[PDB]
Amino acid sequence: KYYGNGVSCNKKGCSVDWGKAIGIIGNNAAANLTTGGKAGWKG
Repeated sequence: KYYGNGVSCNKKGCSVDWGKAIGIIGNNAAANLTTGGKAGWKG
């Protein structure tokens, strides 16, 4: 599985680096708080 935040897993095992992804979410939500931008998301 590949989420897209630095994750790796095929057969041997997984090693999702749960450290950098957290920094990407903080900004993602920050855009919803400021409400200063448009977006055609699914919703």
